[PDB]
Order: sequence, then C-alpha cells, then structure tokens
Amino acid sequence: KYRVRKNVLHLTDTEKRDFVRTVLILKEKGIYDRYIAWHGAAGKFHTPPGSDRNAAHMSSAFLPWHREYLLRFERDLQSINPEVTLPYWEWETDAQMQDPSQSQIWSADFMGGNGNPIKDFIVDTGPFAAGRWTTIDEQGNPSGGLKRNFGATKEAPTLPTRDDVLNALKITQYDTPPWDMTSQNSFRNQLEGFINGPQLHNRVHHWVGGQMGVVPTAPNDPVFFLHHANVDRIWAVWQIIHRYQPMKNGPFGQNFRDPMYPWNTTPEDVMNHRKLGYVYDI
Amino acid sequence: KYRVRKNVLHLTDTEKRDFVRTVLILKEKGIYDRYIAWHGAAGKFHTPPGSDRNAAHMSSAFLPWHREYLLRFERDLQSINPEVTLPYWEWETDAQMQDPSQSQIWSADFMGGNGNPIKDFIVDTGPFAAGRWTTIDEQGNPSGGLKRNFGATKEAPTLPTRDDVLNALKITQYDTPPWDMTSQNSFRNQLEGFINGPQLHNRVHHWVGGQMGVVPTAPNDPVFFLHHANVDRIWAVWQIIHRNQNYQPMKNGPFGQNFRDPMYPWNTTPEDVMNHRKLGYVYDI
Ligand SMILES: [Cu+2]
Ligand SMILES: [Cu+2]
Ligand SMILES: [Cu+2]
Ligand SMILES: [Cu+2]
Ligand SMILES: [Zn+2]
Ligand SMILES: [Zn+2]
Ligand SMILES: [Zn+2]
Ligand SMILES: [Zn+2]
Ligand SMILES: [Zn+2]
Ligand SMILES: [Zn+2]
Ligand SMILES: [Zn+2]
Ligand SMILES: [Zn+2]
Ligand SMILES: [Zn+2]
Repeated sequence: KYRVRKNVLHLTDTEKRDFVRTVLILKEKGIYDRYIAWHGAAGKFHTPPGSDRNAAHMSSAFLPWHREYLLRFERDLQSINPEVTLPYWEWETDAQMQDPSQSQIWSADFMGGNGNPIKDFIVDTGPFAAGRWTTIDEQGNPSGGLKRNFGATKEAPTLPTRDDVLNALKITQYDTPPWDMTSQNSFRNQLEGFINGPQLHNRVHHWVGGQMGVVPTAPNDPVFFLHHANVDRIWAVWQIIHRYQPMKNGPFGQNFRDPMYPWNTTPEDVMNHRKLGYVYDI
Repeated sequence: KYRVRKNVLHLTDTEKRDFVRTVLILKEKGIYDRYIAWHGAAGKFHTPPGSDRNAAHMSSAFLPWHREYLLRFERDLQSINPEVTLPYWEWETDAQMQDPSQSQIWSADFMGGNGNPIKDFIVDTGPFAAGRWTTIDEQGNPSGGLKRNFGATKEAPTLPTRDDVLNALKITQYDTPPWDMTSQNSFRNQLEGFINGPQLHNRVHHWVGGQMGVVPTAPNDPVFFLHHANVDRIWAVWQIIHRNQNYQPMKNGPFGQNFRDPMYPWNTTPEDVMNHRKLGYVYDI
C-alpha cells in the first residue's frame, strides 16, 4: 500500500525534478534500455506462434504484463532515489482542455513539447530533447532522438474522454475468448483499445505519435510510463468494484498462473497492486 | 556437482530417448519457444547501442550468458524428468571423421539428418524433421521447418579441430580490451571464433548452416544446446587450467559486460555462474 503514485498535476516542482532527473541516471547507467528491449521482444513473442496475440498485447496478459513492467521500472527508480514514485498522466481530462497539447505535462520542465516539424518532428525542448536523450528503433540501433506528433492522424485526432473510460469500467468480464483483439465484452480489450479502435490505451499511443505510436518503439518516450500508470490505475480502480480470464484454456502465457515472457512472472503475482507495494492517488 | 553432463557418444539409447522426448515436451508446452526469443532478444541488445557488442555475443558476456542460458534449459528439462541432463557434442572429435555427417549425433534417433537438397535443405529425418517440429523466423513468425546446411560455405567447410580448441585453451586472458570482435589474446574471443574467423564456436554455427548459422534463429535447432554445452565444457576446463585468472572485465566495462552487471534479458550477473559446481552440475570429462 505505502507508496503513492500521484497525478502529474499534483506533483511539486521538486518531484517533477526528481522524476525527470532520476530517469536520466537510469538512461545513463544503461538500465532504461533494458526496458525498451523487454517491451520490444515481448511484442515479437506471439502466443501461440502464428497468432495475433503476443506476450504483452492483444490479449489478457496486456494489463498484468504492463503492471509488472512498471513495478519493475518503479523499483529501479527507487534504488536511485527512494523518494520517487511513478506518476500518472490522466489523459482523459487533458482531453477536455481547449488544447490538450498545452497540458502542463508537456512543459520543458518535465517531458517536453510536441515534435518540431522543421526537424521532421524531433522533439527539441525539455530534458528528452534529441542531443540529451538517445533513442533506438526495432533493430536495436541508435535512431537519433525522440519524435512527437500530437494528433497528426485522422484515426486518432483526439485523446480519449472521461466517458470512454467510464464506459470501460462498466464491463463485467476481465476478458473473454478468444483472448485477442476481437474480444467482445472484455474489460481487457476495451481499455486496451481495440473495440471500434483505436480507443483508450491504443488511442493515447496514436495521439502522441512518434516512437510512442509504434509498439516496437514506444518506450523510447518516457510518456510511455505516465500513460501506462494511468492505464494501470484505470484497472486498479476497476479492481475495487469488480475485484481474471483466462485461468486455463488460454494460450500459454495468458492464463492466471502462466509465466509472462520475458519473465517468470504470472498474472496472479500482480493482481493485488498493494501486495506489490504501491497505491494510487484515487 | 550432481548433474553429470555426458558426451553424446557415451549416451545409452534410453538416454538418447529421454532427452529427445523431454525437449519435445518443453516444446509442446511453449517453454522452448521462450528460449529461442531470449536469445534473439539478447542479440538485438547492444552494449552499448551503436556498438557491435550485444548481451550474448561479440563481447565478454558471451560465455557467462550461455552458461545461464543452458542452466535454465537444463533445470527445465530436469523438472520434466529428474533424470535428464544436457549432453555435450564434442565436435572437435567428429572433425577427425572422414565424413562428420556420419556421426551418431545426426542419427535419426537423436537429432536427425542433415538437410535434404531435394527440398531446399529441410531436415526430413529424426525427431525434429519438418512436420514434427515447428519453427520461427527472425521476426517471431512461423518459418517452415528446420533446415540444415552441412559445411556448405567456403569460409567454414570443416568442423574445428582439437588443435583449434587447444589454442584457445592456450590463452591466459579471459578477455582483453576492447572486449569485442577485435580483442587480441583473449580466450573469450578465441573460443567464440572471431580470431581469423570463423573459428571454433562460430565455425560450428556456420558448418551446420540453416537456422543454426544465424544468431537470431540458431536455437530453433536443438543441436544449439548440444553445441554450447561443449563450448561451456571447454570454458570450464580453461577455468581449472587458469585458476588464478578470473573474468574480464572486472570493472569499467560496458554495462552488461562487467563481472557484476545484470545480463539482459536477465538479472543474473556473470559473477553468478562463474563456478559451475555451485550451479549444480559437472561434465563427465
Ligand atoms: Cu502501451
Ligand atoms: Cu506496448
Ligand atoms: Cu552459439
Ligand atoms: Cu548465439
Ligand atoms: Zn478517470
Ligand atoms: Zn487499488
Ligand atoms: Zn517481479
Ligand atoms: Zn562420459
Ligand atoms: Zn542402440
Ligand atoms: Zn544489431
Ligand atoms: Zn540462475
Ligand atoms: Zn535454398
Ligand atoms: Zn569443472
């Protein structure tokens, strides 16, 4: 319970400072990249081979897989600075502002601005400007800087609304067969964003564009973790009123007690975020 | 000390059949695939980025990485069957054979036959012939079945010889700066086979050909594990021979490479697997 993830808009200037600062040590030491590669590899790992499913997406493992990813990440954050926790970007309310692109979250004193078209959309403001922050594609080779493109598509021109979220929290079943994209009536698939997609989680990705728009190169952007803290919390919160599928008869690595490549972690090991050691602002 | 690792030519027919069975069981569950990916994963993980080194190859972590790779595999074989251990293929001895392809390892009751040129090289014999054994390519997707290409390359027509192993075993440094393909007088890069290459470890990867000849898909071939047990066995022997020489780099090497660094995709460090006895096994020698 006793470790609290706040709303970014609740953070003090010293917190945003410690966060942004602590994240650079991790990039520096070489531990942040481990997180990029785990996530990339999880996405190549299809369950089973020949399937749309992969270990970390497009199935029930989506939520636990990412829960453990953050938990593992936040612990590393702690080792550097014990006073730091993982914040959440509450995109669903940024979505109401006349111009979400203006949300404090994008301040040069935290993550940084939208991409600079004049530089083919390389972000050139904030701590993760190209030059200060290296990035790497899918082949696992340097790529030359973070690129953002706030609502540049037509598929995802806007962030998800409070009603998109509220309407997901209403789903009875954590997940249903066939435990994939085409999963009807399943809190998992809905939050993820495939029902009339992209929505919710998926939509946030496409909206930011840049690396974030591609699963193979999403963690290259720290927003990735703020986005997923909010996803995690949506679930966390779901978990109080409805408080997993499948248990068995899912593909291997989708069941309650299966291992989640690239780890030996199981859905069950992280079903109670408090037993993990952290809570949200609520 | 208790898991004894046996030469492939010392194996009984039930031993040959216990292993094969178990590997297939691991494959049936979905555990085998996890290993293939772990390896492809590590190879795309450069230390640092922009470098030719990855977490598993081309640098000092190549040796301890695979030790941890096989240790995990063996423990998985063992849970299926308390009796199975990881056999080693002593390829330095098959190299003396008039036609290495005749060796009992490639028997149809163990690993199976070389690729068959009538079918663009797909192995149609043994327990892992295409149809009884499914493969991925380098992007994660089904590929079409195991494929073997015995010494068909100009660069790697021969298996490495015992003389070749004896030269590695000669080196006094575990590795040297800069801890990559270019490290001179380094056991690691010698055994790996980059010194006037391909040699030793690489040579054998190339000689087999097919999946086994490419980093990202090598472990699609169960012989990958037979081959690295030998590599490990040779390293373990170098460790007794040079008892007062330890791993390098001890410190102030690329993160991912130092004595005490974690090894992607794992949290295990070289320092965890430096002595095979504690890990729980021995080679019959
Ligand atoms: Cu995501
Ligand atoms: Cu993702
Ligand atoms: Cu190898
Ligand atoms: Cu390899
Ligand atoms: Zn909300
Ligand atoms: Zn809660
Ligand atoms: Zn864990
Ligand atoms: Zn023996
Ligand atoms: Zn016999
Ligand atoms: Zn590469
Ligand atoms: Zn271990
Ligand atoms: Zn061909
Ligand atoms: Zn020994």
